[PDB]
Amino acid sequence: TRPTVRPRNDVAHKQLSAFGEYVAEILPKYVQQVQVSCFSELEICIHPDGVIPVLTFLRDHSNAQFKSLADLTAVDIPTRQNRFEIVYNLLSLRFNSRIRVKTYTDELTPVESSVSVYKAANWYEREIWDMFGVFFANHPDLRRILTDYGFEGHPFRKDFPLSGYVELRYDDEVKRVVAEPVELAQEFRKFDLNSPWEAFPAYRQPPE
Amino acid sequence: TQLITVDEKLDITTLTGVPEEHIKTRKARIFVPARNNMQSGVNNTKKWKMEFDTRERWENPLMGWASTADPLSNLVLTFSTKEDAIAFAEKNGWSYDVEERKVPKPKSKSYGANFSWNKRTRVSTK
Amino acid sequence: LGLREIRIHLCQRSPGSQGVRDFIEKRYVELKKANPDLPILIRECSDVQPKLWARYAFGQEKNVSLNNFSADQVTRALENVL
Amino acid sequence: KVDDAKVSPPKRAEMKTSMESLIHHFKLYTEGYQVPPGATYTAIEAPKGEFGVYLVSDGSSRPYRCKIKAPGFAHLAGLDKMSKGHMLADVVAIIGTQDIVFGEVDR
Amino acid sequence: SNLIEVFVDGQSVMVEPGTTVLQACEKVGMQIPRFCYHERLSVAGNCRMCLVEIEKAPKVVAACAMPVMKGWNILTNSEKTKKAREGVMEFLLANHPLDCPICDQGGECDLQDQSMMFGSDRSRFLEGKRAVEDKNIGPLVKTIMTRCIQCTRCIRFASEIAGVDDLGTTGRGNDMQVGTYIEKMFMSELSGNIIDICPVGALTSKPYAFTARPWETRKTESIDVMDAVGSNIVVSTRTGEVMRILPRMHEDINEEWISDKTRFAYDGLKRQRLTEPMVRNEKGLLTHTTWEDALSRVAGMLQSCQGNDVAAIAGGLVDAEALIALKDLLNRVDSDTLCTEEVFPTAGAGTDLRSNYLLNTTIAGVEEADVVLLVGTNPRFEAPLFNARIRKSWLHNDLKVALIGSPVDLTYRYDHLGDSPKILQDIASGSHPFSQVLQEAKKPMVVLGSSALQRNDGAAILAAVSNIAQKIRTSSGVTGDWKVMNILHRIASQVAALDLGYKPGVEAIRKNPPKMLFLLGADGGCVTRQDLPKDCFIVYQGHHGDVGAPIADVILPGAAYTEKSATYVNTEGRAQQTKVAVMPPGLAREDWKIIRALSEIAGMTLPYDTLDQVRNRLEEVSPNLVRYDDVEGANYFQQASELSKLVNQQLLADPLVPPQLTIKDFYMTDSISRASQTMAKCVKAVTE
Amino acid sequence: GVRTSPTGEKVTHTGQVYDDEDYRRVRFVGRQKEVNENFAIDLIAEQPVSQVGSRVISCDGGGGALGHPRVYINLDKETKTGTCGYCGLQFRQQH
Amino acid sequence: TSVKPIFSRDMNEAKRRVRELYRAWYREVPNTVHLFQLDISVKQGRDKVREMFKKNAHVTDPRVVDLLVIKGKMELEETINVWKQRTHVMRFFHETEAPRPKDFLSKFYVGHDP
Amino acid sequence: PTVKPPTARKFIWTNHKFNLSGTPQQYVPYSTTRKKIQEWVPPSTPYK
Ligand code: SF4
Ligand code: SF4
Ligand code: FES
Ligand SMILES: [Zn+2]
Repeated sequence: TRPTVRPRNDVAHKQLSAFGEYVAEILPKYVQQVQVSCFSELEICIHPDGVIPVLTFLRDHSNAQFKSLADLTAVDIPTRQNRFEIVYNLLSLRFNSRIRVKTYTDELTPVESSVSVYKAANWYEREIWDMFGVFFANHPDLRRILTDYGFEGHPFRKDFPLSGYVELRYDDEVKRVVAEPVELAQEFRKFDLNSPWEAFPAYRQPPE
Repeated sequence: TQLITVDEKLDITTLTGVPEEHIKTRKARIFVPARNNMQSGVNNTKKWKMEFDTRERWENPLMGWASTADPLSNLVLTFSTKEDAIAFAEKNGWSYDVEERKVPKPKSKSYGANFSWNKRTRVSTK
Repeated sequence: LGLREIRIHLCQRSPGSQGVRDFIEKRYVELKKANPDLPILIRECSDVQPKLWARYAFGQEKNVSLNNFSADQVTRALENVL
Repeated sequence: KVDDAKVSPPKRAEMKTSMESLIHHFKLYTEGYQVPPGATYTAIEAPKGEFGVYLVSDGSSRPYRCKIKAPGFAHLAGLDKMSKGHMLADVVAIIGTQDIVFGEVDR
Repeated sequence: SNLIEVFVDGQSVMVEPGTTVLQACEKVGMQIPRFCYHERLSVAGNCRMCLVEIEKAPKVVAACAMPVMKGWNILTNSEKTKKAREGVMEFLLANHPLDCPICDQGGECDLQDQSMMFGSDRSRFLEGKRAVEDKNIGPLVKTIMTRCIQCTRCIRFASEIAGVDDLGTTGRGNDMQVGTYIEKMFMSELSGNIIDICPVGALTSKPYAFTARPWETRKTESIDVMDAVGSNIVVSTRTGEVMRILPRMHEDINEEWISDKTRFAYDGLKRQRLTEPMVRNEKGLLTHTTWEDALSRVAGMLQSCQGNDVAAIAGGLVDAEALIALKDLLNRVDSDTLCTEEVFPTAGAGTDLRSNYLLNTTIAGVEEADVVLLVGTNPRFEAPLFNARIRKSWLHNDLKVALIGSPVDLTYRYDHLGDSPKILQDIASGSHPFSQVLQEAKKPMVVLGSSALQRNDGAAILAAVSNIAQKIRTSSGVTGDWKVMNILHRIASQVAALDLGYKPGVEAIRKNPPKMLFLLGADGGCVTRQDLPKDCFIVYQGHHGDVGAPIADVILPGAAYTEKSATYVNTEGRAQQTKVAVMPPGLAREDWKIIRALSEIAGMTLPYDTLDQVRNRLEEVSPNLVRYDDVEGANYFQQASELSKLVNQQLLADPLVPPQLTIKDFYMTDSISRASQTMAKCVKAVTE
Repeated sequence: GVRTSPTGEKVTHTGQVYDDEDYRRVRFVGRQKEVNENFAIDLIAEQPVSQVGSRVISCDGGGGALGHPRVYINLDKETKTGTCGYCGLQFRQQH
Repeated sequence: TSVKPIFSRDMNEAKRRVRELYRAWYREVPNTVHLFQLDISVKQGRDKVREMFKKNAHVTDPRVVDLLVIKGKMELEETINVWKQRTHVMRFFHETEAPRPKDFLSKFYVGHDP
Repeated sequence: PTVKPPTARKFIWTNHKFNLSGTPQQYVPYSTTRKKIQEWVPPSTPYK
């Protein structure tokens, strides 16, 4: 098991286990899952009524600094009632640790809009509004970043297809660029690559 | 808070941006995919795939490709139960045909009956 | 002019299906002996309202509902149609 | 490369004069290797900053959702505080002084 | 209550006694990898991949053929389980050539998938690798026996289902050829199913051979035609023009098999199709035009022609939507002679009272029968999967099978009662050594073939079969709702057209010669211009017509069975619908779409627009045609039997014989199989 | 070396020459149909049928890692020579 | 199902916000058709604005009407600013469709189109 | 290449037709694929 297998450490695993238990002890109101993966990064799975209390606690409290904010995304999962998962990805400075606050929401719910406690989340929140479709209440500006103005449909969903519905071309009738329904020149052949035979037995869900 | 109290269906079809043609024209077949019969493995089961009907794929007259006027045709939505499939199909607006999941029948095979005395289960070749 | 078809649509567990099964087990060979050239046809699916449809005269399809009618009441309404 | 034919493709001599190497080449290029289900976020010190990638992978041969933390995006977020009390040639100098390529800022 | 505890990987589960270890591991959801176990064939222990470790045991046991003792604990992911699997995999890839590029199962092999997910990475075996000379099993099956792994699953399949006994192991050691010793073309029914059985790319398809690759062709659910059973199929289509027809699995009917004609009958689906509406040109020829000319011509002629003189022969392979639209339109005109091509008798309440024209029991329900008597049929060539079901029943439990009408090549040793309707008269009388077996039987079935029902004795034969049915109904205790009597058909659209209430036979046209007739897929010599007045006005509607298409007047290019959303009924009343996998080439509209547009262009209308409204009128004509993939049997055997007791016909004592007597007459007797070339190749291979 | 239809346009190694009722004859106006004039069928029928004194023989393709992977082919039929699927060049046996 | 709102409590505030937004779109058109140098009279622009408001008329849920008010207010801010160009405002119209008909017969002459 | 000109290979061009865009002699694309579905042929004879 020594060559070409990534050696895991248990000190960081035990410390992140103890710290996740500590966080869920001191915030009993909003905490549902506290998971540590095999490669020792903490994940805290959260009801959407405590985004401001959890992040105001985690930016401060002097035993977990977590000054820096990274990726925010809300991965567009069907099959559930609450679809979207918002992932605040908090990085400390004094500690060298990484935690992922994963709160859940559906299509029509305002989460508490972390722009007041992380100024980096301004364009992150505006981008997630434009691409996914999750409205954020008590927020200064929501406009469309990374999309065209005349374009809509919230394209990063699984429901929006790969090619869009509109397609631009210049024409000389009205002497400008117009939008037309898509007429592709090639199919975009989708391949049926997901072969059977269960490549991981450790991740078998229990059947009905 | 929790001010809104209502028990009604969702109407996201006016928000998701897809036009009325592809709302009320196509149809969603909801099905467990069949086992790829040349292989023998039911790992391709357990996932309720939602797919749409296929439409015209003519020939591109310069190369011989498959051009299409179909944005929604190359979708697949893998789910885990029939109820959430029906809920998503009724929520997002379009029509739906829910097919059936057909389990393999639990049989009883026996090598000792493959080597019987008076019965007609005598394989005569092994 | 006259009739073309009479169609009966039934089910297997209902008091209306009980009444029309009483009719169709007791008085069906009589009716087919009476009119030879009327293809009066019976259908049973799983569970449906027991409809009775008379198709004639350029697509006039008159409709009666045989919901919880007894066999005398079924025969009387069928003779009212025919 | 690694000592595992199921992830890296085998070299071409063993591919030609070996059966299992041909099978692993063929499946490893058509289906690809599978990835166990899970989510990770790694980030390395690119010259612009903490270039981050957050993979979410259902156990399959395709990733489920990837997302990219761009240091240029995070730097361009603070353009107001970097150009509040200065003039417009200094605004051009501020846009230049952060290594912003405007293809990474888009994600 | 017959329960045994097995701890699969520690987790407990109750399992009935007698079952294998692999069925228990599939009861908890695990898959033990396997090569020679198959869930439709007998269990042999040849492949040895299936090994699994039992706790507190020195040896590693085979999960394919091990019964369950009390209280197991099974390790499917232990040390020596994995060592045994990697060992057996390292043995299997030794004498197996480097053909994975040129192979045909390259996307769908099992050596590849299991050598990924269970086997080793680096190989060994520097020198060796035997090579075996390939055979020629048939002109329909390409055979490279170098790739064979000697799993012995083609042999068990042929011997236990096809009943042919031609495939054999020959030799010892490494030299174990699997094939025919005597250069004999293995030509029988279900010969096409052997390419799905062979898990490696040895027995591959001949017309499919080097034309596709399975990660590109997308899969589509669909329903068969040309067989009354309607096996489920999946069309793996390429890019708007298809590839192949694999069998989609249904537990009741047509389990994991398919008919040979179904499997190899799409070459004719792409060989002579109609793409343009065609009109007879006054020089005498048959030119083509746009939709406006042909539909305006048919509309003006149909407006100027009413009365009892309009006919609609709707034969061959047509829909339920097409039948609803045609019957609704021709109801709107004045009246009807709507007919089918094949002749079913309607004297004792034919079309009505559902039980006397379909197959009342389930096709899967014949397994619990005990005495089956076939009358006037050769079931090997008429729905051959029904014959495979009969042989599976006769093989596993006991069946007294008796045949009346023809000494034919059934593969399961029927008893033979002769060729005379007077034999059936005397069975109804009660003087045989076999009617005693009927009245001492438990669950009896009398299966009538419709091929001997086409002749001029049909109502008499049906009345005698109803005599047998009422005789067993009386002279026994009613054990339950078992059903002695049933008939079977050849074409599914006859079942659909008799559900919707058409006249069977062409006698209504023989009585009243019409001035206008619609041939919705009239295949054979149903009617000609010689059996009809001068002003014919034949409107043919369909795809690749070969008989009637020169004779007809207005040619309309209807769609195909893989090319439209249809509604089909099998021989037992189950409703199964096709799916649009490929749009029809050319102009080539659907059938009911043409008919409703013809109604619009003529001076009338049909009161519906789209396909959901069509299916709503389909339910408003007959209600079982919306409960898809579901069955409900009829009743009223006493009422049907007493309605059969009015008209006496003389039973002609001529020797009744089915036309489907041999392989050539199975292969040629359809339009789609007639148009192809693969059927012609195997026809000349069998006849030569 | 190549065949040519009576429409005046060259066929290819695949018989795909156009009819009298197409417009791709008009898309070829002024610009040549750059067809490979070197067919692949006739450069194998000119090859010598090799005769190797063993029974089951190897095929590499002329070079380690320059050529197709090894195929071992059998030469036991008397009237049909064995044929490599990769190469295309035949073999025989001598005894 | 005690759901959190967006802005409103029932359909009353929904109707109030949508009539406020329609008043804004009514007083916002002639400035833009003078500014971006379009080719369409003011009355046709107002008729298609009220057509866009009549398109979503069967919507009943209050959160959905609140979110449509938010969409319309965002696009009205982007049109009262000079951010959107002539292309997008003409893209709201439909002059280059050659529109497909809706009769069954002309859908039959250009078929495979349910 | 005056030392060792390799791999002679009789099919190799002895002409080397150079870069030819904007000439009368250049490449045009076309489908190298034969007949797709083989449309029907009407009979030559008339009736009556
Ligand atoms: S049968 Fe399987 S292992 Fe053998 S050549 Fe074909 S794909 Fe490869
Ligand atoms: S030919 Fe195929 S099915 Fe028969 S023994 Fe060989 S590998 Fe098995
Ligand atoms: S499956 Fe048990 S030996 Fe092949
Ligand atoms: Zn070779």
